[PDB]
Amino acid sequence: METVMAGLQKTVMNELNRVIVSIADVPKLPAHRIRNLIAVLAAVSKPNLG
Amino acid sequence: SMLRNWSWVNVHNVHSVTGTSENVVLAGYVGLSRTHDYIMDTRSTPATSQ
Amino acid sequence: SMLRNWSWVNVHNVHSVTGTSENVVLAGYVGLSRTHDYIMDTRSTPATSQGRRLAAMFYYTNADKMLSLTFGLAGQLRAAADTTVAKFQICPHTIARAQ
Amino acid sequence: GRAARSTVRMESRIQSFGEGKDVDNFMAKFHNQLSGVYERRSEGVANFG
Amino acid sequence: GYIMTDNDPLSDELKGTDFVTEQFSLAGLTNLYLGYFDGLATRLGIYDLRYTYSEYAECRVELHGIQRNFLTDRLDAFVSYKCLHPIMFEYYMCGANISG
Amino acid sequence: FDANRLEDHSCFTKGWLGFNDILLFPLTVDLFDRVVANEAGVNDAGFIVP
Repeated sequence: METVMAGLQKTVMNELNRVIVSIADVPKLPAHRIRNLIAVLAAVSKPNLG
Repeated sequence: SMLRNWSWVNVHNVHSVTGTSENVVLAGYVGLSRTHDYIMDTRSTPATSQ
Repeated sequence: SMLRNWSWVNVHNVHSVTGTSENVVLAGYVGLSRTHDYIMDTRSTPATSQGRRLAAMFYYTNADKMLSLTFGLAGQLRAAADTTVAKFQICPHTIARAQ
Repeated sequence: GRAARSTVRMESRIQSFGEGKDVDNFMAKFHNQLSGVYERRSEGVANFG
Repeated sequence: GYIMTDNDPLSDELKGTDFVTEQFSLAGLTNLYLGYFDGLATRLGIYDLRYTYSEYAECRVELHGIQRNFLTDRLDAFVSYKCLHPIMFEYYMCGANISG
Repeated sequence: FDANRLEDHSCFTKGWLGFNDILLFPLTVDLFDRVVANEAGVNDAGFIVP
C-alpha cells in the first residue's frame, strides 16, 4: 500500500491519480459477499465496466 | 434467435426514452475531503440514517 | 479570338464601374471569438434567421441568376459614376490639374 | 485582368483579452467539451485551448 | 436547411416559394425541447437532470435523431417520433392522451 | 555561448557576466517526474504527444 501512496500524485489535468474510498468500519456482510463487491468496485472504473 | 429479437430493424427508428443524447463530464468523488475529516475527527462517518 | 475580344485596347480607356480604384486591407475573421463563445455556451447560434434565409437561396441558385444580378449592378453603378463624372468634369485634364 | 488595379487583402490579427479570466480553467472546459471528438490529454487541445 | 419531403418533385418546387421565408435553428429547437421536457417530467415527479447538464460548460445535450442521413429515407419524413401505443400512453399519463 | 561572428561575441551575448547557477529546488515531486516523463505511447499522467 505504501508503495501505491508514494506515487499518488496529481496529473496534468489538475486531477488526482486515483479515486480514494477510505473505509473505517465495514458494513455487516459475509466475507464472501464482501470479496464479491470488491470485484465489482475494481471493474466499475474500466471502460464499459470491464 | 437474434433475428427474432428484432436485430434486423433500421437502427434509426430506435429512440431514447428522453429523445435526447448526452455527453457527461462531471467532477466526481475523490475522497480527500472525507479522509481529511476523519483524521480531524470532525465528521468521521458521513453516511446518514436515511 | 483574344484580339477579336479587344485584348489590344489601351488599359487606360478601360474604366472601372466606379470611377475609382481601391486597395482595401481590413482586418478579418479569425474564428477565435466564435469558438470561445461556443465553449462558454453551446446552446446559441451565430447565424440569425435572416442569415439562414439568405443561405437557403445560395443553395438554390444557378450562375445565370447570379450573373444578371451583378451585371445589373455594374450598369447601375456605371450610370451613377457617369453622372458624377459629368457633374465634376472628370477628364484627364481635370485630374492632372489636381495632381 | 490587364486593367484591374484593385486589390483586397484580409489580416488575421488577434489581440489579447480578459485581463483576469484564469486561463487554466478555460483550458479545462475546452478539453472536456471536445473530448468526444479530439483526444483530451494531448498537446494540441491544450495549445489551442 | 433541408426541404425534406416524401414527394421528390414537391421539395424542388418548395424551394421557390415562401416556404424558405420562415426559418429556425436546431439549437433553438433543442432548447425548447429540453425546457419543456424538464418542466413536464418534474410535474410527473421524475426530476431528471437533462436540463441541469445542458447548462454545464463541459456537457452537451442533443436530440437523438441527428446522426441519421436525412437525404436518404425521405418517405418517412412526416412520421413523428412518438414511440409508444396510444393506450400505453394512457397507462402512464393517468388517462390523458395526446392523439387518440 | 561562444564567439559566433568574426571570432567575437554577438551584440546580445557580449557583456553578460552571469550570476550564480540556478538551483531548481522542487517543493513537490511534480517537477521531478515531469522532466523524465516519456510522453510517447503511455498514459503516465501526462500529455499524449506523438
